[PDB]
Amino acid sequence: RGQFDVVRPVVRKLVSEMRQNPIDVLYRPKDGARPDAADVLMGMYRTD
Amino acid sequence: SEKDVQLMAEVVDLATGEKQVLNDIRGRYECYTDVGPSFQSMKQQNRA
Repeated sequence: RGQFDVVRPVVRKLVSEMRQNPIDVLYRPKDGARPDAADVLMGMYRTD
Repeated sequence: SEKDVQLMAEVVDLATGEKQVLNDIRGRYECYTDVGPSFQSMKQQNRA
């Protein structure tokens, strides 16, 4: 039973792009509110 | 109805509350409606 599989090197490539670009929490502050609580919420996030 | 610093109550943020709340202008319009760059805070809008 043969194989060629153009399927997997494309899936492997598409995954590896998002591996090198991970997305975590940032907590930008709301409308009319300047940064204050932004470091408080990220303070507990970055420790654990 | 001005912009100048307060001299009666808090007029920095104030709106019609009357003697009983939940009343507002019958003609609800204030702006030309336009869309373009979308933001989810005033702060994010200031950066761009």
